[PDB]
Amino acid sequence: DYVLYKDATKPVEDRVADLLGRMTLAEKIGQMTQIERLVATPDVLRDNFIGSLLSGGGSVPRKGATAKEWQDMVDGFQKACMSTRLGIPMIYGIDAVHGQNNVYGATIFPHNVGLGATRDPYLVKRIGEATALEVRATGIQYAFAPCIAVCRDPRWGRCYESYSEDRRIVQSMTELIPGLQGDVPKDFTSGMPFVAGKNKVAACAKHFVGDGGTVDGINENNTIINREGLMNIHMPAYKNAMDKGVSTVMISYSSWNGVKMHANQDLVTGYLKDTLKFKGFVISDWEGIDRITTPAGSDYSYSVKASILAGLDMIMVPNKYQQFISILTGHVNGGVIPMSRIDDAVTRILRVKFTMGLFENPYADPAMAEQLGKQEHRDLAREAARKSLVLLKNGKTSTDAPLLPLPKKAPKILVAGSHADNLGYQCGGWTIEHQGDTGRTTVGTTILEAVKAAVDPSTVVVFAENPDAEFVKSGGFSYAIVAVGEHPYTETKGDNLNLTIPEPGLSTVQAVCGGVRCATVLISGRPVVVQPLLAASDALVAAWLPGSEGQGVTDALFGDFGFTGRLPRTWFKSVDQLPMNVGDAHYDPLFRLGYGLTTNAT
Ligand SMILES: OC[C@H]1O[C@@H](S[C@H]2[C@H](O)[C@@H](O)[C@H](O)O[C@@H]2CO)[C@H](O)[C@@H](O)[C@@H]1O
Ligand SMILES: *[C@@H]1O[C@H](CO)[C@@H](O)[C@H](O)[C@H]1NC(C)=O
Ligand SMILES: *[C@@H]1O[C@H](CO)[C@@H](O)[C@H](O)[C@H]1NC(C)=O
Repeated sequence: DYVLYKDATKPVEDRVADLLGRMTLAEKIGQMTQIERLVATPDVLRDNFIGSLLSGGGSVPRKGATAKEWQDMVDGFQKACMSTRLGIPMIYGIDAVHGQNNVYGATIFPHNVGLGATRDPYLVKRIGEATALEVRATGIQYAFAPCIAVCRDPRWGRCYESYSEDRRIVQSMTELIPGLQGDVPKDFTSGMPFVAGKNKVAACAKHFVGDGGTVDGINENNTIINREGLMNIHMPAYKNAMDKGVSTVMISYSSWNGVKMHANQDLVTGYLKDTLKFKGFVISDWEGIDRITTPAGSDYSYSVKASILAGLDMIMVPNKYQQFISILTGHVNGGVIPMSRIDDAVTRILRVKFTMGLFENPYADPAMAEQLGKQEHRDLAREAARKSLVLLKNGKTSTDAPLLPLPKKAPKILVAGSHADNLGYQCGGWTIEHQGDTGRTTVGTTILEAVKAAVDPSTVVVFAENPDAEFVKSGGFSYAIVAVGEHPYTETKGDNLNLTIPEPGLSTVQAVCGGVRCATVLISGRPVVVQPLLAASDALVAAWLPGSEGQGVTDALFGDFGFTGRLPRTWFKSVDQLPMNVGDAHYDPLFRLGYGLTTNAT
């Protein structure tokens, strides 16, 4: 009664081949199918031999669910998968892209653009490590990260998900990979997948390739660039990812010179698989195959053909699984897609699952639940937040006393602005909901809360969200901290051609700073029109989207640590200059890439 694929002491490739040779076509196509938890049930999983589940943004068992609730849900689905004839465990994926960010009480780290500002790849490794633990806390084994897009135009709604417009910084930050997955062995062959075991997660280098190079930063659009520029800007960090054993790669919705990435055999099979020697699995984006056609979904039969022939291995359906499986079965049955292509896809998927230990530990560890939101991880997020901050101005004239660092002891201070006491705004997109949200959406510390935690007990702190000029002038304030910026956004909703922050933002800054010396904290996912904010402000800090730990902001305001962040993108003078990147011929920045003022700790 011995079955070699079930023997944990056997080599991964032997186990993969042993299982593959036993599988029916239905079982094989099943492995290639990923479905939303929203459409999953025990019978669906079992009857269609489903390979994977995901949560999209905001796809949660309920609002406020505990780590245990998540474990029980994942285990519930796994039990059904394990009960099939062959007992192949599913892999469960989620967007844990700045912590385990769909989950209430999870540590929320700074978004990627802020992390680029740190120039600290080891910090990003440690964030990978902590994120893996908080993902495993919820029973999930797979994170759709890192986004290694090189955003070349801040008008893109996902520019905050890119570490930098400079591929060299993005390359350096692929250290997230061995954080999430564990360090690869001494001997390791570049392109093989790796996950250390049950305390780590499979990672996903996304979105292949040129997602950050689209025309006018239009999300999912066309990236017009010759092969030399594709390979010089958008590709390099994928080779770093191969070298670190990234387990999966997700394909972009975007096109390269008119060709849909989800139909690009030359790049997916010819380049990623056959040239970079990637041996993990390739996954679609969410209805990415549907969007090959215009309109999307208008020829699903072609979507399946073109994508699977291009070399994709697993399809993030995520809803219409019966139609996907029916169509792909018909294609194989009619010889339109050869069995060799199906077998390659399934070999890859199994290779990842076996390598990562999923056949040995298919179920959640309840002892891991307490990892969620752990104070050690929050302390790391607080460090990352502080290191991400870029000091742009610290005095209106070169002769003024520097405003920062501010004194913790003062009779009375003002904290103001739409973003001073709003946890959701300081986290941005991909936090609790897909688009992010407003207000107190999870566990954390706002800027107001952090100021109150920081200051001397004799310092009276007044909050006013949008005070008028008289209020400020009459208040007897020593100084003000005023926080304003962008609202949360994700993907296409963030595409923005004007890059001006919503009012009241500027008007509040002008009222506050007109009455008392002020430090302006600008929360944004990218550079935004800033000359008016600068003109009003004594000091101005680009804080990006710093996450749940607002104390990282006050650690630098009040001088516990000096400012060290440096712009990881160009700051433009006007959006009519765009695209404008470091190294261009017409480079006329307000602040060049690398710019950042410093302070010393007090
Ligand atoms: O979340 C999986 C995958 O999503 C796409 S965008 C995705 C949202 O989570 C989904 O819930 C919503 O209804 O559709 C959108 C796309 O329209 C994303 O590109 C990728 O990074 C992410 O891993
Ligand atoms: C780019 O966006 C335009 C709308 O501006 C749309 O008509 C076109 O289909 C898009 N192109 C691609 C390749 O996605
Ligand atoms: C700028 O564009 C955004 C997002 O596309 C829009 O919501 C906002 O109203 C615009 N701002 C201005 C000044 O037109």
